[PDB]
Amino acid sequence: MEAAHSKSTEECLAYFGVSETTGLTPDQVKRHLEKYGHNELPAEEGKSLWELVIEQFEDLLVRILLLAACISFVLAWFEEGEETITAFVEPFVILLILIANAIVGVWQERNAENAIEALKEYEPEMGKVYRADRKSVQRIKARDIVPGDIVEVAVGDKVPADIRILSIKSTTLRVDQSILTGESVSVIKHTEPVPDPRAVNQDKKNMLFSGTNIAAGKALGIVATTGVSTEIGKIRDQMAATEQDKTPLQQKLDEFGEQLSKVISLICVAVWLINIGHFNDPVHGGSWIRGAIYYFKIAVALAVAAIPEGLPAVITTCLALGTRRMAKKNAIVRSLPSVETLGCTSVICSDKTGTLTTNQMSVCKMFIIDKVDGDFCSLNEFSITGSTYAPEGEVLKNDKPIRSGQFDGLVELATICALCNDSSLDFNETKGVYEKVGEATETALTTLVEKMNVFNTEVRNLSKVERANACNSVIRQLMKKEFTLEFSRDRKSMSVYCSPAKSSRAAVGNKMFVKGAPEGVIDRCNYVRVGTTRVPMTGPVKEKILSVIKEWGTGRDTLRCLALATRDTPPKREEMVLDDSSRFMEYETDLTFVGVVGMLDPPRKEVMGSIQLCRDAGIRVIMITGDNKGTAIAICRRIGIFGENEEVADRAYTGREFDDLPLAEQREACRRACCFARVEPSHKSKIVEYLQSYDEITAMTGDGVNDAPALKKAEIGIAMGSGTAVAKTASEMVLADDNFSTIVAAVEEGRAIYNNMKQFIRYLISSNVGEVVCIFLTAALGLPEALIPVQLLWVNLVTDGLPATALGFNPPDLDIMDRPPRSPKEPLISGWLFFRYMAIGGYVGAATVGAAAWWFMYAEDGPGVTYHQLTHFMQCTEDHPHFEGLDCEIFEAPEPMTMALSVLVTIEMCNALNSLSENQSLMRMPPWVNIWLLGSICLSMSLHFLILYVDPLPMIFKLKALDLTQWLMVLKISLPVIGLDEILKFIARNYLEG
Ligand SMILES: C/C=C(/C)C(=O)O[C@H]1C(C)=C2[C@H]([C@@H]1OC(=O)CCCCCCC)[C@@](C)(OC(C)=O)C[C@H](OC(=O)CCC)[C@@]1(O)[C@H]2OC(=O)[C@@]1(C)O
Ligand code: ALF
Ligand SMILES: [K+]
Ligand SMILES: [Mg+2]
Repeated sequence: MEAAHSKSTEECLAYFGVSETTGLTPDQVKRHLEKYGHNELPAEEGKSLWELVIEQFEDLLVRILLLAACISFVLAWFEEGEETITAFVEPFVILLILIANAIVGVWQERNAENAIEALKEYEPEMGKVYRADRKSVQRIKARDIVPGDIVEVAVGDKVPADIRILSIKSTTLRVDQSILTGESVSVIKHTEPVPDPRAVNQDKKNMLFSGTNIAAGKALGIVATTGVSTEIGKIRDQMAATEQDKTPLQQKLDEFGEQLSKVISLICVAVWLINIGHFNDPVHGGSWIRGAIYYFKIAVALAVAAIPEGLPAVITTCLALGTRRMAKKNAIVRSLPSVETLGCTSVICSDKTGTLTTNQMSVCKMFIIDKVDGDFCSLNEFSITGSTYAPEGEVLKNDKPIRSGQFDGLVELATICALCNDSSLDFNETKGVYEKVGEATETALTTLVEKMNVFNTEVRNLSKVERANACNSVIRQLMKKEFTLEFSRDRKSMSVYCSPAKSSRAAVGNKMFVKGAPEGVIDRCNYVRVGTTRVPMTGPVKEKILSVIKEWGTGRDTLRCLALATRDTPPKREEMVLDDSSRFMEYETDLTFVGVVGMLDPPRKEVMGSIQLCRDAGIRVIMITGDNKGTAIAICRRIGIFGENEEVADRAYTGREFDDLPLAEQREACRRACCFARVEPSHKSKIVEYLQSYDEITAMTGDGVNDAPALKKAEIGIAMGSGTAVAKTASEMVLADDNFSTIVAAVEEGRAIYNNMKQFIRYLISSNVGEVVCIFLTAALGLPEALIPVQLLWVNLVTDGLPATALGFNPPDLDIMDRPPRSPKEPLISGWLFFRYMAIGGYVGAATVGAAAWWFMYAEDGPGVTYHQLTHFMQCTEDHPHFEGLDCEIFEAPEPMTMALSVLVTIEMCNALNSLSENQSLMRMPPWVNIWLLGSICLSMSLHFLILYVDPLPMIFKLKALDLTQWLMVLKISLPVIGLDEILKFIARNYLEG
C-alpha cells in the first residue's frame, strides 16, 4: 500500500507496524492478505468465443444482408406450383455467403497470443519471507506475500514484489532492471531515502521492483506494494485496456456502411411516393398480396445492389499476399489490417537500446600519457572500431591502424582491463555469435583486449569459439590474481591484488590494478605512467588528463569513462583487512595513473540511412528511451535524428521534465521533441497517445517489455526479432532481421498496397451505384425487372471479384517513397471522382434497364410489344387492352434480363480497365501493363458464358442469347463506357492539372 521510497526505512516499518527483526504475525498476514489481496497479476482472458463470432455479425453490412436473406423466406414460401422447391437457392446462397464472410474474416484474427501471459512469466513462483512465527526464513508462494512483511533476496533471485530495501548484506547490491528501463546495466542500490515524490523508477535506487532480478549481492527489505499496484503491474494494466482501432480504410467502409443504410431507407420511401398507384389510382382489385411483393421483392434486391458483398474477399486475399511478400523482405506481419495502415505512417516512435543500438557495450576510445616536461602534457588518444562484443575490430591512431604492442603504456592498459574484471566473453555456438558473460560494462573491456592484441599472440588461425579469450588468456598467464577488493559506493572503484608469475618466495614484484570513476581514482595517483618509466603527478599533467576525460564524457560523443591505475608498491599482503570494504580506499592509494577507456552502446550499422529514408518519405522518427538524456542526445546526433551542432535544448526531454510541463505544453512537446529520455513504461505510451491526438498514424518500435504499453498503443507495434517475447507478443509486426531498414521497406510495400487497394474499392463499389440506379429506375417506371439479386450476387462476388482483385497487382507507382504520408481525412471518393463515378453510375444505371426495352420495344427476334405500356400495364390481369390474348407471361421471359445482366457483366470488364488508373487514359495506361488484369477479364467473360450455357446453371439464372447481333447490341451499350471514362479523365488531367 505504501507508495514511498522517499521515507526512511524506520518510517516504512512504522507504516506497516512490523519489526525489522521479527516480521509480520499470522494475524497481520490475515488482515493484510485481506485488505490487499494476493501478490499476483490477473490474467486477461482471451477470445470470447461468443464475441469474435458476434463482431463479424454486427456491422450493417451483414445486418441488412441478414434481414434481406431473412425476407428471402417470407417471399420464398409464396409461390404456387412445384417451382417453390426449386426457388430457395437465392435466400440460400445469400445467407451462405454471409457465412463465408464470417468464416473467412474470423480466421485471420491472429493475436493468437497473450502478451499478458508473457508478462506473468516474470512473476516468480516462490518468495522468501521472515514472519513472526519463525526465526528461520521461509520460502512461500509469491502470491502469498503481502505489503508489510520482511523479504530477503540474493544473487539470481527474481524480485517477487515492489520492495523498499532495508538492509544490504553484500558490500553492494547489483540489480538488473531492464525489464522496466530496457537497460541490462546493473544498477547499484542503497537504502537511503530518495526525497523526490515525483521520482521515476530510474531514480528509486532504494527500491527493488517486482520482476527484476538480483545480479549480485543479498539484501533485506520490506514489501511496499504487490499485485496490480506494482510497476510491472502497471505495465499489465496499460496493456489490458488498450484495444486496436479500425483501419483508416476500415473506417471509410464504416461511415459508408451507415450512409448506404440511410440511402436505401429513403429510396424506398421515395418509391412509395411515386408509385402511389396502389393508394389513389385503381379499384378493389387484389394487389394487396400480389402487387404487394413489389415492395419486398425489390427490398432484398436493392440491398444486394448497394452492399458489394465480395469486397471483403478481395482485400483479405490482397492483404494475405502482401503478408508473404513482406515476409520475404524480413518483416513478419501478424495482422493483415496493419499492412494497410503501415502505408500511411507519419510518425515512427522508437526505442534506443537494442533497437537503434546493438546493446553491446564497446570501448571506442582510449588514451595514455605520451610526453611530460613541466607544464606540458601530451597524450596518446586512440580509437577502436567494432560495435559488437565480437573481437572484430582493430585499434587505430589518426584513422590509421597501429599495432598496440609497439606502445608500452597500451600493454599495461590492456593488462588492467583483463585482470581487474569479473566477466568474460563467449561464442554462442548455436546463435552463431559471441555473447557476454557477466557485466556488459566489463565484457566491453574483455573484447577491448582481444582487439588490442598487445603481445601479438597469433589469433588469426584460432577457432571462432576459442579466439574469444585468446589475448586475455595470455595476460592471465603473465600475472596471478591473488584476491580482489570489491567495488564500494564510497570509492566508486575496485581493485585486484596480483603477484608476478614464477616467483615463489620473494617479497618484491606485487601490484594492484585499479579501475573506476576517473575523478576518484585520479585523485589517488601520485605518479603517472609514461610508457614504462614513471614520473610524479603535477597540476599540468592532471588537468590535461581530466580535460580529455571531460570532453570525452559530454560532447557529441558522450561516453562512460573509466580511469585505469596501478599501485606499483601495494601494501604487505599481511597488512590488509580483506573483510572490511571501508578499508579498500586506503589500500588503493599512492597509485600510478595509466589510461582511460570510453564505452558506448553504439548504433546499428544501417540506422542512419534508414532514418534518412524516412525523412524523404516525410516520416518523423522520435526516440524514446529509459536510458539517460546525455546518452540519448549523443545517439540521436549519430543516428541523424539531430544534426551534430543542432541546438537541442528545447526538443529533448527526460520523463521527469516532461511530467512537469502543463498538459497543453506536453501535447505540444510531442510535436517538436524528437528525443525523450529516462522514461518509465507509461511515458512511452503517453507520448504515443498525444501523437495520436493529431489524427496521426504512429508506429512504435521496440524490443523490451518496458516497450509493451506503447507497442500495444501505437497503430503499429514493431518488435525486434531478437527482442523479448512480451514485446514481440504485443506487436503487430516483427523484424526478423533486426534491421531498422526493413521498416522502411515495409512502409513502401504498404504504401503500394494501399493504392492498388484504393482502386479496386472505388471500382467494386462504383458498380453498385449503377446497380442501384438500375433497380431504382426499373421500379420508378414500373418496367419489368431486368436484374434479380441472385444474379446481382454472382456479378459482385466473382464477375467483379476476379477483376477487382487483379487491380490489387497494379504496378506500384515509381517515386512512391518521396511523397508525404496519405492524410487519414482523405476520403477514397470525393470531388470530381465523386462525379465521374456519379456519371459512370447513371450510364450503367440506364444502359441495363434500356437493354430490357430492346427485347420488348425494339424487339426483333423477340416480343416486339413496341411501347406496349410497360410503365402503364405489365399487369395483364384481364387481357382486355389486348384483343387476341392468350399469353402475357412474356414479361417474365429469361431474355429481357439476360440482356441487362450481359450488359452489366460486360460494362464491368471495361470500368476495370478504366480503373487501372485515376487520371491516365488507357493510351498512357496500356491494359497489358497489368498481366493479371487481362487474364482476369478473360476469366470473367469466360465465367459468364459458363452460367449461361451449362444447363443446370441457366436453369437457375435464366436462358441464352445467340451472338446473332444481340450480343453486338450489348456491346454498343457497354464499350462506349470506355470512351466516356477516357474523356472524363482528360477533363481533369488537363482542365484540373497540366
Ligand atoms: C454503393 C452504392 C451506392 C449507390 C451509395 O449509396 O453510395 C454513396 C455513398 C454512401 C458514398 C458514395 C456513394 O455516392 C452515390 O453514388 C450517391 C447516391 C446515388 C445512388 C442513387 C441513385 C441515383 C461512394 C460509394 O460512391 C460514388 C461512386 O460516388 C464513394 C465513397 O465510398 C468509400 O470511400 C467507401 C470505400 C470503402 C463515399 O463518398 C460514400 O460516402 C462516404 O462517406 C464515402 C467517403 O465513404
Ligand atoms: F532500450 Al529502451 F527505452 F527500453 F531504449
Ligand atoms: K498496437
Ligand atoms: Mg530495449
